[PDB]
Amino acid sequence: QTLTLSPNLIGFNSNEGEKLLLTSRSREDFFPLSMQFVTQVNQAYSGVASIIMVLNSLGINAPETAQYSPYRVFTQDNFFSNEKTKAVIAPEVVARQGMTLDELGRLIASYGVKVKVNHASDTNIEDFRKQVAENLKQDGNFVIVNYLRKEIGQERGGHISPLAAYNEQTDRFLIMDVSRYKYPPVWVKTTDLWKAMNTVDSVSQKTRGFVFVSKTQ
Amino acid sequence: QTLTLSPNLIGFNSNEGEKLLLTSRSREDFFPLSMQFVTQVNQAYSGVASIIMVLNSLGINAPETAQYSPYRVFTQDNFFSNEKTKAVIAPEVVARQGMTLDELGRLIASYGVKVKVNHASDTNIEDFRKQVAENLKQDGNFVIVNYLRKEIGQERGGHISPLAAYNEQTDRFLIMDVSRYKYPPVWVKTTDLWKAMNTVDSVSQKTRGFVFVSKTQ
Ligand SMILES: N[C@@H](CCC(=O)N[C@@H](CS)C(=O)NCC(=O)O)C(=O)O
Ligand SMILES: N[C@@H](CCC(=O)N[C@@H](CS)C(=O)NCC(=O)O)C(=O)O
Ligand SMILES: [Ca+2]
Ligand SMILES: [Ca+2]
Ligand SMILES: [Ca+2]
Ligand SMILES: [Ca+2]
Repeated sequence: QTLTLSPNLIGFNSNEGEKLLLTSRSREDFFPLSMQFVTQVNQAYSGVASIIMVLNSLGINAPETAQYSPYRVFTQDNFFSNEKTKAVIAPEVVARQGMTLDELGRLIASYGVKVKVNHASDTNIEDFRKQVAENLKQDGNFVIVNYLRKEIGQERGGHISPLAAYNEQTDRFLIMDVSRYKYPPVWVKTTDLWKAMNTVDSVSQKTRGFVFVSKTQ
Repeated sequence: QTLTLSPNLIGFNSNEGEKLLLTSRSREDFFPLSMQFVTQVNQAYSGVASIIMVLNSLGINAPETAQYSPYRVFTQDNFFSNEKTKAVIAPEVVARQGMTLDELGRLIASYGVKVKVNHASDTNIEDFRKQVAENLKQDGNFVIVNYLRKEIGQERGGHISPLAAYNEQTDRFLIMDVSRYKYPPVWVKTTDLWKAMNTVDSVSQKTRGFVFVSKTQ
């Protein structure tokens, strides 16, 4: 039960979508993110799924729980075991209204990793293409985006999901969509994704945007 | 945050493992499996995680539950919502002792899908390489392997995980290891994987092996 993609998007679930990855020259992040790819456990945890993909990909030290002990890994359930994390915003609130861009950043920063929040309002499409594309060539850092689905031709509201690769020939980014029951990963034209982050989240009264994540040293 | 690999195995989490994928001509399965890649929810559910990766990739009509409704998708928690699945072996039993190859086959078949169970004792490495390598070239069917982790230099017992791709130059198979907190995906020599399948499961007193899955056309 997958939803159908608007003509403007190229699904990863297609030959075209696979070739956009095999031809892309900015994709170093796809392999680790794919290894950690996860379904948001409820329809408002897209930010939590996205964070744990990134933190697990960065290999930073993970929570110690009964679940997988002795093994340690970020999961959507144990992400909030960090008291500074709940302090930002409680899990039962995220389970209702999700998380804003600034909150996403603080929730990542609660685990001591380096974050840079970019509101669409404080930048422009060129430095986003330039900077994001650069990140996608490098290990040890990642990109998460927060965007209004409606503006790239999907249903519907604000979403969060990491990016895995950029296709230089088509000017499209690959979104590793954590709503896996709903949409496959899609290749979205920078034009559409920009429009999509350049939207005001009523919750924050601030624009959506994108966040760079890396380790502090 | 995983265990270190034995030298005989090339992790997907390396340059070597990444290009073993890019230079394989038997990999059509990797893309849809990668999109469904999950962590087994407890340390005995590797069979259940493997099945749902395959059923979700096959676009088998999925359970209808509250969790993701209106969207329909296989999860480890809703796989046993089908009464004939539970009849094969109860979730509470799988959660303790996992599943044998034979039970793996019957659990898949309980969803009306076409399954061919191959115990190692009734075939041989050469027809395993040939038939799996060709399944990895075709859409609409998938391969799950059951194997003793020791025989490939991993810790430790019988495991289950789907196969994504076969790299002809090296004669290695990519295991999409659902124990994601413990090991990354690994490229394992065909000979090594045969050794591991050709072992007797004390639970079944039968050899381990591999399973082909497809839609009932
Ligand atoms: N207020 C943020 C919320 C971002 C967010 O967390 N969205 C959640 C729902 S509140 C999600 O998981 N959505 C899945 C989807 O859009 O399909 C926004 O509008 O951008
Ligand atoms: N009895 C089967 C069990 C296969 C199985 O279900 N393994 C479970 C444990 S009982 C598992 O999830 N193992 C994870 C791992 O070995 O990494 C065998 O030995 O092959
Ligand atoms: Ca790398
Ligand atoms: Ca990067
Ligand atoms: Ca295909
Ligand atoms: Ca196949």
